[PDB]
Amino acid sequence: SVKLAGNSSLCPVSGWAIYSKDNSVRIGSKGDVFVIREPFISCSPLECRTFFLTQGALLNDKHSNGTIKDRSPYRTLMSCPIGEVPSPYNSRFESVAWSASACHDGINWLTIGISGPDNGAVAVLKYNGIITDTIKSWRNNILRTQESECACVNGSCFTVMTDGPNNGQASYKIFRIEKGKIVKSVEMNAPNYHYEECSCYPDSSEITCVCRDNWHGSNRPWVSFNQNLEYQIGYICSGIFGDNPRPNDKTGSCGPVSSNGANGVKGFSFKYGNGVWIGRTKSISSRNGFEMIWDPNGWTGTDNNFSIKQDIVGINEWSGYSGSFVQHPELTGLDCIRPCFWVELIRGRPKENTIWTSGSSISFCGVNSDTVGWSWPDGAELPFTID
Amino acid sequence: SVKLAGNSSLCPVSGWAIYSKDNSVRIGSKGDVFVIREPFISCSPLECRTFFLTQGALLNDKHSNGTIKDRSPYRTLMSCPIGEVPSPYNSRFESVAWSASACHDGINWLTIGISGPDNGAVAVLKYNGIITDTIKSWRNNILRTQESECACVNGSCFTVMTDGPNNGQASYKIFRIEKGKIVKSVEMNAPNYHYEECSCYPDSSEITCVCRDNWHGSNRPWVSFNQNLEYQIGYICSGIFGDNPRPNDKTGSCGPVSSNGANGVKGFSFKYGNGVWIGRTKSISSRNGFEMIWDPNGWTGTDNNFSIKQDIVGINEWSGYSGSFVQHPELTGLDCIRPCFWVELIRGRPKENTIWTSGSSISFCGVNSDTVGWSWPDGAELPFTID
Amino acid sequence: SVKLAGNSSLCPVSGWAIYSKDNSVRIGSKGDVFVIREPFISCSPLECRTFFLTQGALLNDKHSNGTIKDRSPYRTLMSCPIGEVPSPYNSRFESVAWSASACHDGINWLTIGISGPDNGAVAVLKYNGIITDTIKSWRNNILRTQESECACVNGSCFTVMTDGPNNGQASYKIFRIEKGKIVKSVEMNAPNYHYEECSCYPDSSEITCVCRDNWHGSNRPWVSFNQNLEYQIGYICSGIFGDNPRPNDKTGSCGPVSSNGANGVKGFSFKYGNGVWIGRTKSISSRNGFEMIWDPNGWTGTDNNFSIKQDIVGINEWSGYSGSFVQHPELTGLDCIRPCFWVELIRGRPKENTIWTSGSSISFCGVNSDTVGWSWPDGAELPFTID
Amino acid sequence: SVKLAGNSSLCPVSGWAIYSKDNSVRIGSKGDVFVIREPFISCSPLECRTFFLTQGALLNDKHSNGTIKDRSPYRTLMSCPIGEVPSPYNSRFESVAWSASACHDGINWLTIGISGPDNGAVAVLKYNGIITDTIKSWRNNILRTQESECACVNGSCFTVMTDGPNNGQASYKIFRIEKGKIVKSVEMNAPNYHYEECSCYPDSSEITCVCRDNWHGSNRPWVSFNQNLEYQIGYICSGIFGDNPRPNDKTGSCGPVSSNGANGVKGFSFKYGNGVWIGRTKSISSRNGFEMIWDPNGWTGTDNNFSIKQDIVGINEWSGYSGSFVQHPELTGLDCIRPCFWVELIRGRPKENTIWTSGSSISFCGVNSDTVGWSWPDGAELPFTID
Ligand SMILES: *[C@@H]1O[C@H](CO)[C@@H](O[C@@H]2O[C@H](CO)[C@@H](O[C@@H]3O[C@H](CO)[C@@H](O)[C@H](O[C@H]4O[C@H](CO)[C@@H](O)[C@H](O)[C@@H]4O)[C@@H]3O)[C@H](O)[C@H]2NC(C)=O)[C@H](O)[C@H]1NC(C)=O
Ligand SMILES: *[C@@H]1O[C@H](CO)[C@@H](O[C@@H]2O[C@H](CO)[C@@H](O[C@@H]3O[C@H](CO)[C@@H](O)[C@H](O[C@H]4O[C@H](CO)[C@@H](O)[C@H](O)[C@@H]4O)[C@@H]3O)[C@H](O)[C@H]2NC(C)=O)[C@H](O)[C@H]1NC(C)=O
Ligand SMILES: CCC(CC)O[C@@H]1C=C(C(=O)O)C[C@H](N)[C@H]1NC(C)=O
Ligand SMILES: CCC(CC)O[C@@H]1C=C(C(=O)O)C[C@H](N)[C@H]1NC(C)=O
Ligand SMILES: CCC(CC)O[C@@H]1C=C(C(=O)O)C[C@H](N)[C@H]1NC(C)=O
Ligand SMILES: CCC(CC)O[C@@H]1C=C(C(=O)O)C[C@H](N)[C@H]1NC(C)=O
Ligand SMILES: *[C@@H]1O[C@H](CO)[C@@H](O)[C@H](O)[C@H]1NC(C)=O
Ligand SMILES: *[C@@H]1O[C@H](CO)[C@@H](O)[C@H](O)[C@H]1NC(C)=O
Ligand SMILES: *[C@@H]1O[C@H](CO)[C@@H](O)[C@H](O)[C@H]1NC(C)=O
Ligand SMILES: *[C@@H]1O[C@H](CO)[C@@H](O)[C@H](O)[C@H]1NC(C)=O
Ligand SMILES: *[C@@H]1O[C@H](CO)[C@@H](O)[C@H](O)[C@H]1NC(C)=O
Ligand SMILES: *[C@@H]1O[C@H](CO)[C@@H](O)[C@H](O)[C@H]1NC(C)=O
Ligand SMILES: *[C@@H]1O[C@H](CO)[C@@H](O)[C@H](O)[C@H]1NC(C)=O
Ligand SMILES: *[C@@H]1O[C@H](CO)[C@@H](O)[C@H](O)[C@H]1NC(C)=O
Ligand SMILES: [Ca+2]
Ligand SMILES: [Ca+2]
Ligand SMILES: [Ca+2]
Ligand SMILES: [Ca+2]
Ligand SMILES: [Ca+2]
Ligand SMILES: [Ca+2]
Ligand SMILES: [Ca+2]
Ligand SMILES: [Ca+2]
Ligand SMILES: [Ca+2]
Repeated sequence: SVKLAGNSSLCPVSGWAIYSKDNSVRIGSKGDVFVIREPFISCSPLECRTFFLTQGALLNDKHSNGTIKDRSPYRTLMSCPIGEVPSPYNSRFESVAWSASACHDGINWLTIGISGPDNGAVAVLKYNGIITDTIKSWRNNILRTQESECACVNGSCFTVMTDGPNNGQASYKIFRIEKGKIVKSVEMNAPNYHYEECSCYPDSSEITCVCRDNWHGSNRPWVSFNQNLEYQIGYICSGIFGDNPRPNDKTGSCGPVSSNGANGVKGFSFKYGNGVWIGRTKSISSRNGFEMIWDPNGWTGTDNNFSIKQDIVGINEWSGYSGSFVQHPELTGLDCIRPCFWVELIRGRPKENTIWTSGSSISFCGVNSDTVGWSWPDGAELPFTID
Repeated sequence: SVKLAGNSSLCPVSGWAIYSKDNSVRIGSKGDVFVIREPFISCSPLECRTFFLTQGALLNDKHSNGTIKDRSPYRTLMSCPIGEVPSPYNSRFESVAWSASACHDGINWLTIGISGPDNGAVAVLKYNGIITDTIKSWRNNILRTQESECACVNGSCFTVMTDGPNNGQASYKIFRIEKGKIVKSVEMNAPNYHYEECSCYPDSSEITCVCRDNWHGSNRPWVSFNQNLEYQIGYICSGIFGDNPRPNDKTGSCGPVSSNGANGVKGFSFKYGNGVWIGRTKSISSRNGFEMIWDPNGWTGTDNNFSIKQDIVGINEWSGYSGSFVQHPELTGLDCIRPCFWVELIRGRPKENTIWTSGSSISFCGVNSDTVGWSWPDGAELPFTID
Repeated sequence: SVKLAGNSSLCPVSGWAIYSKDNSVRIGSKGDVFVIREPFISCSPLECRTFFLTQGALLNDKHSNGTIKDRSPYRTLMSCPIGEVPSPYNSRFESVAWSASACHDGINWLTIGISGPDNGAVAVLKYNGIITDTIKSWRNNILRTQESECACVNGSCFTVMTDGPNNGQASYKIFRIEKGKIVKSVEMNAPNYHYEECSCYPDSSEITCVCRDNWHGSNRPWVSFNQNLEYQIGYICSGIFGDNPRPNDKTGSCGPVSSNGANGVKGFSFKYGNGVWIGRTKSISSRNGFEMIWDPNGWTGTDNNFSIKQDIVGINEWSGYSGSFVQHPELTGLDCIRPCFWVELIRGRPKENTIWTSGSSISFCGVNSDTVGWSWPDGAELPFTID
Repeated sequence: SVKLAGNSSLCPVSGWAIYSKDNSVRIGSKGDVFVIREPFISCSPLECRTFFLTQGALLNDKHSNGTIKDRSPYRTLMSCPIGEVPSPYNSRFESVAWSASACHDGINWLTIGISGPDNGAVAVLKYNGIITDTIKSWRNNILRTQESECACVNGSCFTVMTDGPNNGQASYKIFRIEKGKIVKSVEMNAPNYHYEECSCYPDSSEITCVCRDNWHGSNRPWVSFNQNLEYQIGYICSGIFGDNPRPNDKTGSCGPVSSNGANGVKGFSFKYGNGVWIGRTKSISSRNGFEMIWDPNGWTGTDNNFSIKQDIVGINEWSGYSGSFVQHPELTGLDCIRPCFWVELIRGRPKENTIWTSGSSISFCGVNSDTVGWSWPDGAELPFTID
């Protein structure tokens, strides 16, 4: 039982091999499956788990009514084994939460679950299931976090939280956590940037996060930092815009791209020097489809050329959030940190005529062997009996 | 594998961080969730479990009919992991019981489950799931116990049991138990006192219990004792009255407060010198709302002044029983015993137009970091299909 | 990990403390609970399990139709933790079977499951879940076994099987089994005796079985034997008759009591020298009620006097099969083998107007501390939705 | 924790003892049971598991509609303990797949799950749940594999895959896999042969596979090979034809038997010198009944004589796929590899008037002790509520 080192580089990847699919919404038509959104995957040295925010209700029951609503006292962070449906009969209780993050340092699970009122929310940090720290809203305006895994390097785990407007300048802080206790934090000095829902991973002892600008950017902002929280900030420069909504691909910017910049979706990308692996929706205007694109100069260069595209979900099918996750060498036995990703397939409101909103999930792992594009969509037939 | 020492003091706490919420009644609208009441939490050195008294029936099924009834041969003590719904598919069987207690000494679980007729009930003690002792009613009038966790100190666990009227003078005994065997007991000499449903915890090698006077007290009675069962008794002196029902706050007493004193609700409080942390309903007349109040002189002083109030459940929402539980240093790695508490959110009869009565639960742990008041209510929409 | 010794004597017991209740039929009204009959309890050095014969169907589903029928290719022997309902979601698969036995030698589980046609049935023996032996019908007329636990002493386990008529002279064999392999067997020379459904236990290195005479006895036959299968046979002499049906209590016999002797119910008794602890129905004519009676001279003496009766299930409530089980000192830490028992509470056909037949269960352990009589019946309201 | 040697011979068997029956379809009428087909069994040194291809849907739910369809993005490989129903509450997620294989090398599980489009499908290999390799379609025409267990010998596991037409000459490759990585492969040079759905087992350090000719053979093709993938090929010569459909028994061939040769069913056989144990349907024209036949010269001789037949499923009852599985000496403690087999009992479309297709399963292990013929059919009553 040993701390993850986090000191090897990301593995080189040519393509993405399908890892899991839970079919949660299809199964929940009959079975006892939680209404969920904001799922994410995180791994220990022994296993991979799906974390998710329940709505304290099951699919196809009357208590799923009104689950478009983001924040309530009923929402809880729970987890289950990867690829299994999230049920009351197979899910571990983690925290009371309407925003969350989680990660394993090699020894125990850290979970961060935020609840409370919009004007004074509190993040509750747990290590091995025991409360180890709290942090309260510092701008009194919806303290919130990643909705994907935190990142760990040599016994320290790292996350980003936001507090303030979702449609204007807000406040962004980076945290270093050891055994569930906050040991350091810093406010990012990012005037004119907007960071929401960061997808962070370790690479060569440093953390890279690719986030959502909900204010005025259709490209994604990034922040990277070392273990002392010395950071750098920027936006992905590629004209292959990564947010949803966005414009058609054209010449990009290393600052926020204003065209179609308001609103957004949680997402991710993996940096390889000047290059980038971008996961994005297929539709420029809606949460539909998903694809992976390799742009060899897209981290720093503004053209809209790219070299590989792999289809994940077809343009006519519902998608949603996505996030990164990694598998450390302590799990895989490889000599590098393996990049992986998950996609939330959102069903229900606002786009479909149901009383509820819920998601299923798919995930993929990066490989250098042969792969293929396809579409692996949610597959449920809506509406349901309850609607 | 080592016995809990129980020799450190209670941790100092400024406020309460949310720890769990099971949403049992919401989920049970569709899922297979036991009808339960009298839930409580207790921890080992490895995990925290919810114990509860089933009615041998599931929510939204005809066998939930008439579950306002307290004692039957169908009620069982069972347990599940904290925060999970109590289902037949995730719950461990403990004992046949219509009143119960349980606690872990560091090595194994002790459960105490009382069943049989009102005029001759028998407590069955189990250690590691094996029957180790029994004790039979000594006044032939509903032998009954805590409905929350027993308290353990250096291999010995301690509980309190009552036998006799619920509306006049009864008989109260303290027990010391080792490996599931009663090794000592004493009858408390408490004329004019009434003790029901004690919430007991360890603090510096001694046990303190805060209980319910169902006869003629709207403040709570207490009993404290050492390992040889040498005890002291009194009532909480604060004019911040702890029971439900109760009068509006005014000058208190350190005997039983007769105004609104008949009837009651199980509750708890934590003593810190002359001060007290009081958990109570918000309503003076019904089991609605919940709040935590820090009164720095409330154990021994009679004024109705207090320094901190933290909201837990809104005044218009259903609450119910509450109890203490602790997390020992052997679980947390701290240097003190961490006080925590649970609240039962009772749904159905007598206050709502259903055929059934059941509860869900919430819990909190004491911290010295930032916290916030809110309302985390049950959230089910009654009546149900079966009603 | 060590073989059970089986060499200490049965513990002296004054009365019976309630150990489990599963409420299976009440829960199965909504939940996913197997239709079962012929349940029984057996323990390892670490835990106690409920074994049972499913009908390959769930309660309140159409496939429960016709489950009065004893033998089919759908019946399977499965097991779950004691006191939990038998569900597809918590039950371990053991064997394909319409008659069964099971026991733990201290190292692994032995299961014996008989299936096949009436004219050529085969017992499949499994040790640690792996097929270790078979034995085929030797009279071609419903090879059948205990429906309760086998008995183990120093690495050998022992059982009894019958083949031939249920209403006349049949053939009875005793088996010694080591690591799932039959190492010895003998045919009992018992002209004019009838043995069905033996309840066997260890006591001081020897096995005692108390069985059902379905031909012409309203008292119970017994067989006892050592590890070399040197046996003795008799009938319980007490005028406190043990079978169902039976006459009113009167002077008994050490041979089969012909009055009301045909038909029967599986049951048990525990021998203490000349004395006996008898479990029986309360009704002389029907499977209703249950009671424990201590008759200090009832093993060898024919009077109808007895000294203790303890009520278990009221005379107006449904009962059914019962059987012995033991808890070895390797489990309990005691210096003797603890006698325990279980009762099957049969619901449905033939006595009630349902399409199905199923049972729930209760169990008790022998103690020398205080106990009480009561009634702990099944408690389901019949008929069900499906009927 | 040690690799399976795989160097002992197959155990001699006189007959087949029933090992498991899951009753999945019966139970799924009410319970939450996956729609599945292509089940198979495989064992580790500690346990036996059922693997299966879900349709991402539950029985008696609308999403079971159209499950006659073989390949979709919703199908997943999952596994549960042998004999238990495949539910979302007891099943481990393995891979996204519409064709699969799995096997344990003594240390960890290998799973192979093929998904993607018909013209470019990709097999994802996982070792201990971690992606270790991929292989992509080489003829762009439904890359596909065994639907039963792979075979392991001294740390290397072996499988066969087909790519190309199901009704004419296709391409067949053998693979050697170590810790989930392909280390060797070879294309079989088998003009005029057709290999689908191979049932492979180890015997004396070499692998033998018995497969389905879907093009023009009513007898079964075989391939056998050593660890360096040096192979031999032929067809089972017995006039006791093994496929379904097939002609009535008559003089056979050791090439493909053209009469009734098109189409087929997955099956198996076990070679013992010149002899063979053949599992087959009872019907020559449809997937009904099942029987085991010992033909002492049937591997290499063409007559239609045989020595032993054991009934498994009656001629009027539904059967389906069948496959081999083995129990190694490391699991059993025997000195030889124990042959066992499973049968899929297919319910629904095309033969029955439902919207869905699913199966249940039975399994048997080879013994030299007494056995018996019977019928252990599926037993569900179709149609269901949803139909
Ligand atoms: C939960 O429990 C409640 C309480 O038992 C139950 O509600 C009751 O349902 C029964 C059956 O519908 C009702 O009983 C009837 O009452 C009427 C008068 O109101 C009588 O006329 C009926 O008696 C006639 O019918 C019987 C059978 O045919 C005859 O035996 C009898 O002699 C009469 O001819 C019968 O007593 C009862 O009124 C209600 N009570 C209330 C308060 O609603 C409820 O249905 C249960 N729910 C579930 C889901 O279990
Ligand atoms: C399982 O799948 C089957 C196959 O899809 C499904 O059975 C089908 O149900 C649908 C809906 O009831 C039927 O479709 C209708 O067919 C009639 C003629 O028979 C048409 O007139 C209907 O079209 C009208 O209505 C539509 C909606 O209002 C309009 O969009 C349309 O333009 C028309 O006005 C409609 O197409 C279909 O006939 C059956 N098919 C069969 C073979 O039974 C079944 O219900 C599914 N079951 C479950 C549980 O999912
Ligand atoms: C409050 C800002 C935040 C990020 C833009 O909105 C999120 C957007 C969401 C969305 O765009 O789907 C759903 C999230 N559950 C919500 N987060 C919270 C904490 O309410
Ligand atoms: C019998 C006295 C006792 C304490 C006042 O009543 C309790 C009150 C209850 C209550 O006030 O809600 C419910 C408890 N289940 C009941 N206890 C038992 C054993 O019946
Ligand atoms: C076949 C004789 C046997 C013992 C008398 O009948 C049993 C009686 C039964 C009974 O009296 O309830 C139910 C048992 N399931 C049945 N056993 C079998 C194997 O069918
Ligand atoms: C595609 C050829 C293949 C072997 C003949 O067809 C199989 C026949 C089937 C069958 O005959 O029942 C069902 C299998 N699920 C299918 N395999 C796939 C991958 O689709
Ligand atoms: C990474 O950390 C490991 C584990 O402590 C260390 O042994 C090794 O030198 C480092 N790897 C590099 C520099 O690639
Ligand atoms: C959904 O909730 C709203 C608000 O309480 C209510 O008015 C409506 O009837 C509900 N609908 C259903 C179908 O449950
Ligand atoms: C990792 O942290 C430990 C603290 O246990 C520290 O002593 C060590 O130097 C760190 N290692 C690296 C490679 O930074
Ligand atoms: C508490 O008990 C521990 C464990 O035995 C002991 O080592 C320690 O001295 C005790 N401390 C006090 C202050 O009693
Ligand atoms: C019982 O067997 C034990 C275990 O081997 C042995 O040590 C002991 O002598 C025996 N007990 C008796 C005779 O009571
Ligand atoms: C019970 O089974 C019989 C025999 O198949 C059948 O005729 C009857 O309709 C069934 N009844 C129900 C209610 O399922
Ligand atoms: C128990 O059986 C063993 C076989 O391992 C034998 O050698 C030993 O003598 C037996 N002990 C008793 C007490 O009979
Ligand atoms: C089989 O392999 C085992 C395990 O390595 C070895 O000890 C044994 O000699 C082998 N036997 C034969 C006959 O190859
Ligand atoms: Ca944006
Ligand atoms: Ca570019
Ligand atoms: Ca009171
Ligand atoms: Ca005060
Ligand atoms: Ca259900
Ligand atoms: Ca009889
Ligand atoms: Ca007598
Ligand atoms: Ca063919
Ligand atoms: Ca032949």
